[PDB]
Amino acid sequence: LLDKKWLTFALAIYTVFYLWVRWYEGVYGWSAGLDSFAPEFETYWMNFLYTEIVLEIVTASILWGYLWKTRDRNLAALTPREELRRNFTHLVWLVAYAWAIYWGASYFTEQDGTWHQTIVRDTDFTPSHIIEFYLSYPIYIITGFAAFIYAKTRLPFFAKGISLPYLVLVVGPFMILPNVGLNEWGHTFWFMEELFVAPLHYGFVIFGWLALAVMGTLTQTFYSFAQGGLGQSLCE
Amino acid sequence: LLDKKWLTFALAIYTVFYLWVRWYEGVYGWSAGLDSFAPEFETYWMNFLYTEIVLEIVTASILWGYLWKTRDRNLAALTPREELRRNFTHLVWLVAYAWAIYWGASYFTEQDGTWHQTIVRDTDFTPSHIIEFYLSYPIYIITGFAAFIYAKTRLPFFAKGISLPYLVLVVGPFMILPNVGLNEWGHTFWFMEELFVAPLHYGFVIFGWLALAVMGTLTQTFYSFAQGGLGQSLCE
Amino acid sequence: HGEKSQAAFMRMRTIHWYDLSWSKEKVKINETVEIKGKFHVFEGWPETVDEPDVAFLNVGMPGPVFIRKESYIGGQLVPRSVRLEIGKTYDFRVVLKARRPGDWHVHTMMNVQGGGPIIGPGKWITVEGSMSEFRNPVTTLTGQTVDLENYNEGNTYFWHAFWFAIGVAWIGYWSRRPIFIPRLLMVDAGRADELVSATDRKVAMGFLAATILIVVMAMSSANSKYPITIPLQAGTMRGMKPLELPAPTVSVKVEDATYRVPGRAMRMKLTITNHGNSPIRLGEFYTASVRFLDSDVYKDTTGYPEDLLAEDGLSVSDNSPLAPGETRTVDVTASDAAWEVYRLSDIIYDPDSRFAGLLFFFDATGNRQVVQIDAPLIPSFM
Amino acid sequence: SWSKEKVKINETVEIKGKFHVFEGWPETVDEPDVAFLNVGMPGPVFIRKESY
Amino acid sequence: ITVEGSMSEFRNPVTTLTGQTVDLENYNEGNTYFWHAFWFAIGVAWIGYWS
Amino acid sequence: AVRSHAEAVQVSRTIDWMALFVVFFVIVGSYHIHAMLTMGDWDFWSDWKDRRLWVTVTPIVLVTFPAAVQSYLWERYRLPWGATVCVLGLLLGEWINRYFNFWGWTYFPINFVFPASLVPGAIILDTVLMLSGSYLFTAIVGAMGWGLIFYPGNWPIIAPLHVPVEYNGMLMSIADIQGYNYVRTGTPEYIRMVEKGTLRTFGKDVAPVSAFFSAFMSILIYFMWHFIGRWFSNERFLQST
Amino acid sequence: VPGAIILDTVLMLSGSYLFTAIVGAMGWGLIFYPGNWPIIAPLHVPVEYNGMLMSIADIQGYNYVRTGTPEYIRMVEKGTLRTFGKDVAPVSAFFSAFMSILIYFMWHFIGRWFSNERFLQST
Ligand SMILES: CCCCCCCCCCCC(=O)OC[C@H](COP(=O)(O)OCC[N+](C)(C)C)OC(=O)CCCCCCCCCCC
Ligand SMILES: CCCCCCCCCCCC(=O)OC[C@H](COP(=O)(O)OCC[N+](C)(C)C)OC(=O)CCCCCCCCCCC
Ligand SMILES: CCCCCCCCCCCC(=O)OC[C@H](COP(=O)(O)OCC[N+](C)(C)C)OC(=O)CCCCCCCCCCC
Ligand SMILES: CCCCCCCCCCCC(=O)OC[C@H](COP(=O)(O)OCC[N+](C)(C)C)OC(=O)CCCCCCCCCCC
Ligand SMILES: CCCCCCCCCCCC(=O)OC[C@H](COP(=O)(O)OCC[N+](C)(C)C)OC(=O)CCCCCCCCCCC
Ligand SMILES: CCCCCCCCCCCC(=O)OC[C@H](COP(=O)(O)OCC[N+](C)(C)C)OC(=O)CCCCCCCCCCC
Ligand SMILES: CCCCCCCCCCCC(=O)OC[C@H](COP(=O)(O)OCC[N+](C)(C)C)OC(=O)CCCCCCCCCCC
Ligand SMILES: CCCCCCCCCCCC(=O)OC[C@H](COP(=O)(O)OCC[N+](C)(C)C)OC(=O)CCCCCCCCCCC
Ligand SMILES: CCCCCCCCCC(=O)OC[C@H](COP(=O)(O)OCC[N+](C)(C)C)OC(=O)CCCCCCCCC
Ligand SMILES: CCCCCCCCCC(=O)OC[C@H](COP(=O)(O)OCC[N+](C)(C)C)OC(=O)CCCCCCCCC
Ligand SMILES: CCCCCCCCCC(=O)OC[C@H](COP(=O)(O)OCC[N+](C)(C)C)OC(=O)CCCCCCCCC
Ligand SMILES: CCCCCCCCCC(=O)OC[C@H](COP(=O)(O)OCC[N+](C)(C)C)OC(=O)CCCCCCCCC
Ligand SMILES: CCCCCC(=O)OC[C@H](COP(=O)(O)OCC[N+](C)(C)C)OC(=O)CCCCC
Ligand SMILES: CCCCCC(=O)OC[C@H](COP(=O)(O)OCC[N+](C)(C)C)OC(=O)CCCCC
Ligand SMILES: CCCCCC(=O)OC[C@H](COP(=O)(O)OCC[N+](C)(C)C)OC(=O)CCCCC
Ligand SMILES: CCCCCC(=O)OC[C@H](COP(=O)(O)OCC[N+](C)(C)C)OC(=O)CCCCC
Ligand SMILES: CCCCCCCCCC
Ligand SMILES: CCCCCCCCCC
Ligand SMILES: [Cu+2]
Ligand SMILES: [Cu+2]
Ligand SMILES: [Cu+2]
Ligand SMILES: [Cu+2]
Ligand SMILES: [Cu+2]
Repeated sequence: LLDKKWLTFALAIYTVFYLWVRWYEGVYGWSAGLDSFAPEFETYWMNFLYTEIVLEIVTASILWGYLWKTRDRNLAALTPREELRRNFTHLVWLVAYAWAIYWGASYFTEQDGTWHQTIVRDTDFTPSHIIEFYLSYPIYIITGFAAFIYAKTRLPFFAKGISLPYLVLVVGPFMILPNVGLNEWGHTFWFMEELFVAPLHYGFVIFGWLALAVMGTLTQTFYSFAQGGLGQSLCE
Repeated sequence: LLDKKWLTFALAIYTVFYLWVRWYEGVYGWSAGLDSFAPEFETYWMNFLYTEIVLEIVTASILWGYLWKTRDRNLAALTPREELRRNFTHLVWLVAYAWAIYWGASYFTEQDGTWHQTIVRDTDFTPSHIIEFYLSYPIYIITGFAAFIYAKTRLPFFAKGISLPYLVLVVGPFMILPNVGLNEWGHTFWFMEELFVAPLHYGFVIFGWLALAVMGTLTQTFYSFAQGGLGQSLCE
Repeated sequence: HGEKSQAAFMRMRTIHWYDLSWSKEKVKINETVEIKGKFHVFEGWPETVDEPDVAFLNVGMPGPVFIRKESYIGGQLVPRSVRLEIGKTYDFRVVLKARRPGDWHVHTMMNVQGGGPIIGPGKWITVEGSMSEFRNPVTTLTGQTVDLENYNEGNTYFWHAFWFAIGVAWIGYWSRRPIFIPRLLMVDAGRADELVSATDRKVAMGFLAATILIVVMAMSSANSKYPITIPLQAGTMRGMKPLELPAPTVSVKVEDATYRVPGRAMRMKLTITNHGNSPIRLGEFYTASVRFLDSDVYKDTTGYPEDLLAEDGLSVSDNSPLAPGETRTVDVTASDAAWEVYRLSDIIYDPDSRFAGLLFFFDATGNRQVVQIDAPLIPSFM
Repeated sequence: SWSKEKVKINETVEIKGKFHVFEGWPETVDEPDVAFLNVGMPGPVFIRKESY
Repeated sequence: ITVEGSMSEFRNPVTTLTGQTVDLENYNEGNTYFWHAFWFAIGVAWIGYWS
Repeated sequence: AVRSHAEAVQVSRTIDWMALFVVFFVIVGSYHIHAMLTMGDWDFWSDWKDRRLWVTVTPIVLVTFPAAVQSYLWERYRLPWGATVCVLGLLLGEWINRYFNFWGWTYFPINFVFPASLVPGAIILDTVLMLSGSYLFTAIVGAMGWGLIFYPGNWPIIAPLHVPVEYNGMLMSIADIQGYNYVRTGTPEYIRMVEKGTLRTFGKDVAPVSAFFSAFMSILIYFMWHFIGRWFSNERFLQST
Repeated sequence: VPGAIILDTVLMLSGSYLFTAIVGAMGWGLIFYPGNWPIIAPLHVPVEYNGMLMSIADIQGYNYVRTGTPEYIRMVEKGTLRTFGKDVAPVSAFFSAFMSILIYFMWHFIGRWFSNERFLQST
């Protein structure tokens, strides 16, 4: 069996959900979504914000908790074939994390940019903030935390210690979410200009660099893959 | 015997002297002390400055020199009970240093602050500079140097090498004293405003951080205490 | 749409837009709508806003639903940023060409180099037609007429696709062989020195040489075609000609100005002195895009946006004609739902409870005078 | 105006005239709030005795 | 300028828009003292519990 | 483990594809964040693609990620496409956003909101690292080439936008008219950080001087980010948090 | 004290220094203004003072003369064209919480260095 079709679902769920989100914001961007003080905004976007925050908290709690209670206690008595299967499942988790990172840190982030040269901001909760700051960033944070927890609880290589590159890869991109406080403060009191290269945005940049720990994470996963199931073939 | 009543004197001398100094500046702050070009200022505060500088130099020379000539040559032949007594004497020296550090770096420093929002400076030698820059800072410098010398000359643990945290704790807070050059330069040419958070004052801040080496110093003194007289009791 | 969120006091004292006019309310695709008016730069410019030494006459709209064909300050085109003088009055004109069908809230705005956007009144303009009909022709000094909607689009697409294909070819050439785990194990276990061997170096030399050669040849080809080019034109324009308004013959002193919390009205006591030689009557109070009118004195015929217009929102305790030379004190109430809809009542949240505005006085013959008032604005709770 | 075209060593040449500061001063140049009346020459082949 | 009298006689009354007249010399002094003392006591209680 | 040698090869190939996806899209996200918040405003607008600021700044801030990814990939696998994969990911993310949001959501024309081309510089950086495997030689020569080839690489795209036009009495290029016509409410004209001319500059020397300054600063930035990537490639297991 | 208590309890429970730097520093930054509100709220009562609106704290600063510190030196909120009246404090609090995360992370290692016990064999 080895790599199963959980990978197809992992790609497809993010793709379908974010295509629906993009359609939703393309329909309710103008026409209930330009004016933040209108009552139609309160039902089409503030409700979206509240619902997405509640669902994010509930989903994160359920997913991380389930992964933690179902952790493997007898890691020593794990066959190499089962370890290979678990390594492939962890690779699927990493694929889902990469897809979520793309959607959050590239697509919706530069989409907030398009909106920055068309409107004048009315609040910290513009239609694009609902989708980028409070939906896609939490989604990829949840996915990354889940991948880290899965590695730590199922893979013996990633057990017996917290991996530093994995911790950086999981937490640094998370740190962009509290870096939103810098964004709003850096737009209100500081730089009234809609400059997208202002130092007020370097907080995302600094913690966007921490995603380069994916390289250390990936060589760690390669070594975990090549523990018992290294071959043979490889190096022969 | 062990810890004797030198601790009471160590606290009391600083307390009484600084209460007298505070009374003196409360009496001669106004009324011979507002105008720096008046002749009453020259007899009530410039004379204070000269006398305190001379006494500080003489006291530092005498104290450090005496501590250095009376250094223990036969440190190897020291009984554990005598070592415990010397460790307690060093702890009394550290207590005196902490008290002097408080009086200098907190009390008279923020007292200079009160004066900064009541007068317009006439010189680098205002009544508060006499007391804060040229009395309390040298006093705590002398106390800290004396404590370091006592540790090095009486405690075998602090012998055979200069302790890095102790050296930082003794020298960094000293570095605030030459940093007064930054203060006057940073007030004359730079920032004419009486801002107490200006970058001109970060020189005190940077070397005020070095007093955090008290933690390394204190764990070193704890280990010196627990060399032969660790117990038993402790860890049992 | 960006107002109602800015500070009320800074909306009250930055720029006062008046005499606004919109040529059309409903347009077809490719048709033109012209927005005209005057704006006065307030003398009490807030310190938190940089002085308008570098300002841009912009348009508030949801993206390019219109294209800005022309914009004038004074009588001269201003495609770059301009320098404005505090206290001066300028007339402006913006010409828009309809591009996207729909109902759009069009604002006249001013961007200041160090203080952000100053949004003027917004008017709903309907655009009918199809976006496929929009054309943006332009004739160059080289004698060519191009459409700005699609000019250079194919060239941009081609070059980006070509370079993307080159990069993909490089990566794929290296990706035909196994990629990660065997190469990692070979580099770890002893020297690798086997994963990069000729003709890999020959292929890399070919890629490098071809890249440099293609860049040089493409630059030379793009210099033969389009032999005449100029750099991007930029630079703030000084010498904006302001309006030379006559000195008002009305002097108004705001003796105490208050407002109820909560409430939808603002109350002020004014001592109006009428100089000149004609009886005057207060007809309008403009504070921040909101016009409070006394219907007995003045009626709006310019199609001012209804939500910003209070036809009888201005009540004067004694609005009888003021004979020349006569001075009197009246209580003036500016009341409308706009005061709460546009969050003018949100001044209680501001760190500077001061207001500014324009009073319009009209005589019997109809000619009008603009006087500017500013005073502390004191909330009242009991 | 230039007082002389040919001078001997230690002799004086006087340069006079008017200059108008343009109203449309370019934004990339700071306004002449701090300006110095200098002389363009290849080093001190002349010495500036006075300038008004 | 010579000032005669006692500092204890000085008053700085002010009427607020909420309809209250207060003396700026001592207004809010007790509230400030109480809150600072309360939080200081909480911190001291934490440290003493561990001490 | 694996049953046979063939199964191990198949497993390694599957791992290759999945890990390539992971590397590519994590790089896309992080690199796009860094780029759009360090050079995004110039990259958004053709009337911002000038000869001084755009040319100077873009290669300097964009050579960061290629340096780190090269320092990892070449050192650990002898794979000479860290720069190319970084640049291709940045271009893919940029173009997706330009087409589906800048032109899709809002209706800014593509010929107005196209991004900058970076593949030639990435190719130079990768080939100069492969040949002469010295990282120092790459940081000096390949970074120089990356900085120098940026503007000539983009000239075939932006040259047609520099044709002069007589527009209502004022001289404007086509890119200037694009910026004037297609209204950006959030970004006025003064925000544009473009060459404005100085009393110490020459007209037909701006671009080469900016290109050489960008090449030198790219040497510096590559040197720093090579070691940044070295640190990010660590595999330590902290025994806590 | 409230922020200090949060920082200490969050470190004790869940002894992770990273968890402290993220959550406890967030709480330290966020609870500052609400912790001080019972003290400074009475000083924010509006007053009609000689025709101008002032809070009680403003009148204190106006009356009790500080020769060295004039009004302009005051670095206080003055309003901008990009700000909202009833959103200033929460935005500032969240910015302070994020920057406190950063500062806690840096100063944890600064304190680690200051806790060293090395004996340099000279000067
Ligand atoms: C990591 C955990 C993430 C948790 C958060 C996820 C956010 C989900 C969306 C929030 C919606 C909201 O809050 O808004 C609710 C909206 C408000 O629109 P309306 O006024 O009803 O108008 C009608 C709007 N139509 C035309 C879109 C119906 O309506 C709804 O009922 C529709 C919400 C459907 C969400 C489920 C489909 C997702 C795509 C399919 C692949 C997964
Ligand atoms: C329990 C789960 C559900 C609730 C989840 C929270 C949703 C938002 C609640 C808003 C409440 C309110 O009062 O609004 C917010 C009030 C202003 O209010 P306003 O001026 O009336 O806004 C009117 C305009 N609108 C209708 C669009 C809201 O201040 C603020 O701007 C706070 C801004 C904080 C910015 C930095 C946040 C960083 C987060 C970091 C995470 C790691
Ligand atoms: C680390 C080493 C530190 C060395 C420096 C220490 C500084 C000492 C003070 C300098 C005084 C000066 O210089 O001034 C001398 C002053 C000038 O005042 P006057 O004009 O005489 O008016 C009368 C002033 N009465 C009313 C204060 C007398 O008069 C004096 O004779 C009094 C100085 C007494 C100092 C000793 C008492 C200290 C407190 C008791 C616990 C120790
Ligand atoms: C031998 C032991 C006794 C002497 C000890 C020294 C006492 C001061 C002598 C002043 C002589 C003089 O000339 O005054 C000082 C002269 C100015 O003079 P003025 O303008 O006339 O001052 C008239 C006003 N008064 C009456 C108040 C003085 O320059 C200065 O401001 C020098 C300022 C230096 C500031 C930085 C010092 C940093 C020290 C760092 C230590 C580690
Ligand atoms: C491995 C490294 C490969 C580098 C490949 C370089 C391709 C050559 C491009 C020709 C430049 C040009 O033609 O002139 C300079 C033009 C600027 O022109 P403009 O101001 O826009 O004028 C507009 C009118 N046009 C269209 C006619 C230009 O472009 C540049 O500013 C880039 C300058 C970089 C060239 C540096 C090369 C020097 C050798 C390197 C030595 C160590
Ligand atoms: C390690 C250093 C090695 C140096 C190798 C130099 C190879 C030059 C290749 C030809 C380039 C060319 O001819 O083009 C250069 C273009 C000219 O640009 P233009 O005049 O604006 O317009 C285009 C005009 N054409 C169409 C006639 C070209 O760009 C430049 O301005 C850069 C010129 C300055 C280069 C300074 C290098 C200093 C090296 C010092 C060594 C000790
Ligand atoms: C472990 C963490 C504990 C944190 C405890 C927080 C206590 C709640 C305080 C209510 C705030 C308020 O009431 O509104 C905001 C007010 C500002 O109001 P103002 O502008 O001064 O208006 C003056 C008029 N007043 C008196 C009515 C206000 O205070 C603040 O700016 C602090 C905002 C921080 C709140 C963030 C909480 C969000 C949850 C944290 C998620 C990760
Ligand atoms: C890791 C992130 C977890 C988030 C947990 C959120 C819990 C909220 C608790 C209630 C707070 C409250 O109700 O108060 C919030 C106050 C409102 O302030 P106000 O409107 O100025 O005045 C007081 C008005 N009252 C009296 C009605 C409260 O402060 C703020 O403006 C902060 C609001 C923005 C919060 C943004 C959080 C984004 C999280 C994203 C998750 C994916
Ligand atoms: C003193 C500084 C002057 C410049 C020299 C810096 C290059 C140093 C790089 C280095 O450390 O050596 C790595 C390789 C080693 O390969 P070798 O096995 O030595 O190959 C020798 C045959 N060759 C000439 C085709 C290369 O050798 C190479 O790197 C390639 C050597 C050929 C020079 C041209 C390569 C660069 C192309 C742009
Ligand atoms: C923005 C800057 C980039 C962040 C990179 C900084 C990383 C610093 C390295 C580090 O975290 O050291 C961990 C030690 C705790 O050590 P231990 O948990 O004892 O691990 C034993 C092995 N080790 C000592 C080598 C770690 O020190 C500790 O007390 C644990 C703290 C670990 C936090 C690191 C997570 C960084 C995520 C942002
Ligand atoms: C993936 C990130 C999600 C958040 C989790 C971060 C916490 C990690 C801290 C850590 O490394 O572990 C330290 C302690 C270990 O104690 P244990 O002996 O595991 O106690 C388990 C029982 N308990 C649930 C009551 C804790 O365990 C704890 O730190 C406390 C665990 C309980 C969570 C709530 C504590 C924080 C209160 C604010
Ligand atoms: C404001 C910045 C904070 C200051 C912290 C910097 C401390 C730097 C560490 C240091 O001082 O190194 C000492 C060496 C001399 O070594 P040695 O005296 O041979 O000691 C042998 C053991 N050891 C090499 C590990 C020290 O290097 C030397 O040459 C001796 C210089 C020692 C000066 C340190 C005192 C710092 C007080 C401000
Ligand atoms: C790898 C990221 C793909 C992002 C594609 C995207 O944003 O799609 C939205 C856009 C919307 O434009 P359009 O297709 O015309 O449909 C408009 C529907 N709304 C307005 C809701 C987006 O086009 C599509 O939906 C094409 C489907 C691509 C599947 C990978
Ligand atoms: C790593 C490079 C950081 C350089 C910072 C920078 O470009 O700041 C520009 C800004 C100059 O302000 P300016 O660009 O004129 O802003 C114009 C718009 N307003 C006036 C609203 C802010 O300077 C500051 O205010 C200090 C920045 C401290 C950085 C740690
Ligand atoms: C832990 C630091 C204590 C600082 C106390 C202080 O500065 O005391 C001076 C102040 C002066 O005010 P007061 O007591 O009214 O006496 C005024 C005398 N002068 C004006 C000379 C200070 O009050 C006292 O002398 C009280 C004694 C406290 C002993 C620990
Ligand atoms: C660690 C943060 C340091 C930030 C420095 C700072 O706040 O400086 C403000 C000052 C701006 O001067 P400003 O606050 O306007 O001073 C007004 C009063 N005068 C004009 C008399 C100085 O900038 C400088 O002159 C350069 C500081 C270099 C720091 C290494
Ligand atoms: C500014 C670049 C510094 C990069 C840090 C690398 C540290 C490596 C230690 C193993
Ligand atoms: C900016 C924080 C750096 C702290 C230095 C700690 C060094 C520890 C080496 C043992
Ligand atoms: Cu945004
Ligand atoms: Cu002082
Ligand atoms: Cu609008
Ligand atoms: Cu006006
Ligand atoms: Cu002239």
